[PDB]
Amino acid sequence: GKMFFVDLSRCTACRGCQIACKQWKNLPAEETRNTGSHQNPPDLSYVTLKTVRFTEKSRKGPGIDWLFFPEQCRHCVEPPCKGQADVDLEGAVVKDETTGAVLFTELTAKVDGESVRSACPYDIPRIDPVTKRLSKCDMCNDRVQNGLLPACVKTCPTGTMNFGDEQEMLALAEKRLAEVKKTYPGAVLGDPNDVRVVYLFTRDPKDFYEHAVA
Amino acid sequence: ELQKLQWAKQTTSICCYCAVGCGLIVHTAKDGQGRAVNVEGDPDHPINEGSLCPKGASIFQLGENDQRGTQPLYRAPFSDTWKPVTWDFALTEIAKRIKKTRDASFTEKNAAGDLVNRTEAIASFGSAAMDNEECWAYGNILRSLGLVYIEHQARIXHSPTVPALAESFGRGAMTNHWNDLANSDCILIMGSNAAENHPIAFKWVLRAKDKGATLIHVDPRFTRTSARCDVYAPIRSGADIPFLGGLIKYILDNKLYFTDYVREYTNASLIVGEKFSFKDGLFSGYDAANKKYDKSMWAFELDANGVPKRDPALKHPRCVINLLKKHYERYNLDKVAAITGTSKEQLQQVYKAYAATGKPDKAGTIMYAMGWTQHSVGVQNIRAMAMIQLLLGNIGVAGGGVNALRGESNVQGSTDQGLLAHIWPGYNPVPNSKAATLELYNAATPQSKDPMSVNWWQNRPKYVASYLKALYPDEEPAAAYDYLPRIDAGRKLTDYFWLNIFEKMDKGEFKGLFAWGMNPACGGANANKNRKAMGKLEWLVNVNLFENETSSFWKGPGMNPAEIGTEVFFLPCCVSIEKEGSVANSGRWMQWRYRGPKPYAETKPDGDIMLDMFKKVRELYAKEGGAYPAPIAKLNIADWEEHNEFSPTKVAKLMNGYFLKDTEVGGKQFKKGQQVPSFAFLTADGSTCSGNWLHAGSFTDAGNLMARRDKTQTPEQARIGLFPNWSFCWPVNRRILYNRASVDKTGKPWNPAKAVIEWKDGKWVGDVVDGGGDPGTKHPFIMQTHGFGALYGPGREEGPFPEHYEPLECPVSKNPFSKQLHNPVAFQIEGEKKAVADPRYPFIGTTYRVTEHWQTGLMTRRCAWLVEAEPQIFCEISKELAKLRGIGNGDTVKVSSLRGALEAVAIVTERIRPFKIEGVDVHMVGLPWHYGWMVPKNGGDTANLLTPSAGDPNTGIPETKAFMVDVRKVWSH
Ligand SMILES: Nc1nc2c(c(=O)[nH]1)N[C@H]1C(S)=C(S)[C@@H](COP(=O)(O)OP(=O)(O)OC[C@H]3O[C@@H](n4cnc5c(=O)[nH]c(N)nc54)[C@H](O)[C@@H]3O)O[C@H]1N2
Ligand SMILES: Nc1nc2c(c(=O)[nH]1)N[C@H]1C(S)=C(S)[C@@H](COP(=O)(O)OP(=O)(O)OC[C@H]3O[C@@H](n4cnc5c(=O)[nH]c(N)nc54)[C@H](O)[C@@H]3O)O[C@H]1N2
Ligand code: SF4
Ligand code: SF4
Ligand code: SF4
Ligand code: SF4
Ligand SMILES: [S]
Ligand SMILES: [W+6]
Repeated sequence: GKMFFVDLSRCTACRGCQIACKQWKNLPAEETRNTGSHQNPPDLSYVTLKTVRFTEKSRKGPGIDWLFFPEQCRHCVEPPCKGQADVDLEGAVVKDETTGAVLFTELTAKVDGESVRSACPYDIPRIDPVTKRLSKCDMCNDRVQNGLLPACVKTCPTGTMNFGDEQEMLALAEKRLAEVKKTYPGAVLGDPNDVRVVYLFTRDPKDFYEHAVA
Repeated sequence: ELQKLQWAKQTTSICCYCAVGCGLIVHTAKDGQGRAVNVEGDPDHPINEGSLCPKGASIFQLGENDQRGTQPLYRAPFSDTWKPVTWDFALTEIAKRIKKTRDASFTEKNAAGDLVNRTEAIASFGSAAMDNEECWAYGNILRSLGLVYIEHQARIXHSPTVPALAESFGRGAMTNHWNDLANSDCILIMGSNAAENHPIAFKWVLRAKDKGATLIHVDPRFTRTSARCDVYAPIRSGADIPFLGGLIKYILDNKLYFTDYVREYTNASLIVGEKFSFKDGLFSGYDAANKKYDKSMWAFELDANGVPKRDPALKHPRCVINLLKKHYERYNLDKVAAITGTSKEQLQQVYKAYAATGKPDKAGTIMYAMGWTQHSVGVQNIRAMAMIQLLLGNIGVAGGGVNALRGESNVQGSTDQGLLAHIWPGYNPVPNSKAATLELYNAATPQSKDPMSVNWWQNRPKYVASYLKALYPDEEPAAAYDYLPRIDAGRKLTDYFWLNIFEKMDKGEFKGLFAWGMNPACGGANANKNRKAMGKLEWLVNVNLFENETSSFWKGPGMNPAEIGTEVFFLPCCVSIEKEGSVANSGRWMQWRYRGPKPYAETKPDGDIMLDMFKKVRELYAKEGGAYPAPIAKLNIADWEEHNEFSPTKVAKLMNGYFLKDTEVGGKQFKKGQQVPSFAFLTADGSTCSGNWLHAGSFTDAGNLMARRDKTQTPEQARIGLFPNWSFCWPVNRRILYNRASVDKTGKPWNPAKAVIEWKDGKWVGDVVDGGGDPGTKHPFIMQTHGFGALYGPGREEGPFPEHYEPLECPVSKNPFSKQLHNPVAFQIEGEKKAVADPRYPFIGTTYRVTEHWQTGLMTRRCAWLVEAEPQIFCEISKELAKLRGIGNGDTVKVSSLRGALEAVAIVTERIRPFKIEGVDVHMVGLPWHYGWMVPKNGGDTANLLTPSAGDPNTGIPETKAFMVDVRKVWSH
């Protein structure tokens, strides 16, 4: 089915992807404050399916390694969120067999949410404490099925975001890895055989975020 | 199909934010009769290819915002509350105020008995946010009312760029365009944070890098731009001339300049007079008492025939190039490093990297903006880089040029339409009092007796005459020229500019102000002065999208509504996607956009507001008469109208211009009514009208060339991304300016792989040639009097060569280059204190932007998604400063200058580090200026509380990029 290749060597942390996701879905805004960082909202939530994490790491000589990470559901080929959810109720987490989208339904309200989240290696699912429904990135499956790019892929100015067939995007990922590896020797693809959102990290993925890789 | 977009009509627009000019697709409900349901990028637009930064991507939420103004509001003198009123009430009462105020302050003759026909007691601010047709129209309306105090964003933005690049190249505009960045071999970003401030531009910057380019960011801070660059060097704020002058020395000293290019295409050969000297920070001709230069001392030595003398061997001691080497020999890495804070190692690496584009088959571009412009030495910052591009043969070539990045979507276009005190549309100077007649006006225009020097400005009489025929087509140009208002020849131009307007306003000398699509209570430097000064107005007409700090200054912080007698009319306009028109991007690309939704509630397009407002003024002058009512009565507003609404189309056609009678021009036959095909076909005799001569070509008999959406290119056009058939750029679709410098004597490209033009079969192919004529037969800089790229630029107020001067508020008390600490002719106001190496304000202040917010934040502080990402004012400080002041990351701090004080949350980061300046650590405090007291709660107020009302002697731009502050921990709550 489909795959994203996310080239973090070209991210400007413009947060176009963050805004594009909310515009397409018409998601409400969280109430945020500055706690000493550009990062906001601080975390994924029921109404934030993608936020850009900002981490400052050191390098030799002038400046810093500024690591940007637009976090989203990885759309796992064999998703543990679905395994866990199916114990309580099937239909709460379904797979689109054409796109590869892992999709949450209203039926997540009737499963143990803390368990679905705890089942996720990348710690992605968020619960509405009011309604008990779970939310995450739905791969803009709606748009994809009508042949369009996800909102966040269409909006990206830089070539960080790429989307299409699994075969194309793995080939692009390996090509871009070899090229980027010259500028950045610690660069790696994130769990490329297990997910449909393959990130190119410019150094140790953990530096980007605790749950960047499984 | 998609549920969201299914019964909605698709239309195209262009982004209402930055000058990149990104393409938008807009979906409007009930196939056009309802509200916008979606806004995203246009996948077919050649610049953004469907990309949007978060400002563009949240336009939907701007358009469909419930905090938007619904209808006109009235604030009575000493009132603490708004009264909803009708458009009929608001616009009739404003006309009465306009008329009353004009009658009481209209000066026919000045002190000296010269004719001026001007209103002294009304000023207008704005706007680069309005369409090109509304900008042109607004300026003609204001001038028909006899206003001279006409300003907008441009004054406090790129005002230095215009005289800087015009002195250097003849034009003041961005020399290439956005797609051309992909052709560069070295992109120097400096005075610019383009990944944040021109995001879609980084698409082309990173494509340059994909194909071998080196990316260099030189900035006081490590930014989102720095992270995606190959080389990052720090530089202290207001220390850019040292850096650039160091690079000039390095280029010359190592013979890395392009010899042939420099010899033939620049003024390197020209001989400078014996009167020109420089001694310890002063050029020849300094009047110490008037704080003014006698530019006569800087003239070229002329041959008998009027032409400046040349030594092609570059041997004569008073050759421009030999005087250049002499000037910048003092800029050695040791002295530049001590004053910039930039290490010798790092200077050497940036210089080596950028200087290598000296080769003919290489192109280095500079991307610069507010980091260079917003200084007392703003203009000289830009000259210095303009000089570097000429030494390296980078002007005219693909992947080269001076990319002065324009800010607002139509600031280029609003400057084009002469919404500044000193210019009419088409950059014709506003006439001064000594210009008693149209002949004396045109007699100022310099002339050349060099056969190769095109000196295209010689055609001015045609443009000035066609413009006056655009306003007043039933009157002789000689007669119409007496209707338009004049400035005093005695006074400095800066007496008519932004900063002095607020000084005058604060002494009670203004009764009326149009804040039209601007927010000067947040955008104007020294906001406290501005907020007090607006209190001294009789009336204020604020036209904007939302209630704001300008509209409601009377209930702002430390304000008692009951003490303030200002009458305020708030008039709500439409957003960009609710109206049709054109906007001029940084590339001069004049792009046409379409109506999506109908105007929200009872909001009105700017054009419709100003036309209706003017119709009430004229109608009132017919009834009861008053001061000199001719220019009002006779102004051609018939051609601005169709179906009893403003017609952007008809105005665009008038701005292009057409024939008033059948005539014969340039060896061709034209029939009355036909559109003027180009500015070459305009006439001084009164047979052609044209609102703006740069627009001559934009709307022909062929049709609206601004609305062309054709990606078709020749193979040589496609190789450098020219997209000649996508919209239209001025002048006459020349996508890369000065492209005649991109070929040798015979017309062969310097860089054949990336050719702009080329002589092939008795024609230029590629880009429209900038200056007609066979190879070798003309000088390639056609807008220059002498036709050459100016290394020596004798028209500039502080001298013909950039020299280092410390900012008006600086951390040092001694300039290591001279005895002249400050710019010797700096624009200052009497008795405004400056903090210079003062222990009470020991820290460098600067102000700058983030990706998520636009300008003062009037617009984006209303967009919940942009507030979500950047909720409050922050203060960026180093780890070392935070240690010294006991400030932790996330702590509240107080930033203070001599002018004001504000609270912000501290961001402690290695992205800022001390500057080692003369063996002493100097700390910098950085603030965004996107915040104001009205929205959101806990957001904070403008950094412009801190910024000084002093700046560039040429243009009156304030020094918002380098001043002095303290920062202190706040212990409250
Ligand atoms: N996101 C966003 N984009 C915008 C705007 C906005 O408000 N937000 N506004 C638009 C407008 S109107 C304009 S004109 C442009 C402005 O575009 P920019 O020039 O990018 O704007 P700034 O971020 O104000 O300043 C640029 C950089 O100059 C650095 N700097 C400060 N002082 C100095 C100095 O003395 N020397 C040097 N070399 N650098 C210095 C600052 O640290 C900052 O990183 O952006 C346009 N686009
Ligand atoms: N300290 C500091 N001060 C600065 C700067 C800086 O870098 N530092 N930058 C300077 C620069 S480059 C600029 S350009 C100025 C900006 O100063 P201002 O122009 O006062 O800024 P805003 O008003 O925030 O932004 C433009 C306005 O256009 C309005 N607008 C949008 N669409 C329309 C429309 O269709 N019609 C009308 N009538 N209005 C519309 C918006 O509502 C908004 O109020 O600030 C300058 N001031
Ligand atoms: S839109 Fe692209 S460049 Fe911008 S933050 Fe998101 S991934 Fe990075
Ligand atoms: S990333 Fe987490 S929530 Fe997303 S598919 Fe994989 S296990 Fe499920
Ligand atoms: S794919 Fe769609 S839902 Fe997922 S992050 Fe992108 S825009 Fe949001
Ligand atoms: S703000 Fe500028 S870069 Fe962003 S979408 Fe608008 S025009 Fe493009
Ligand atoms: S601007
Ligand atoms: W600007």
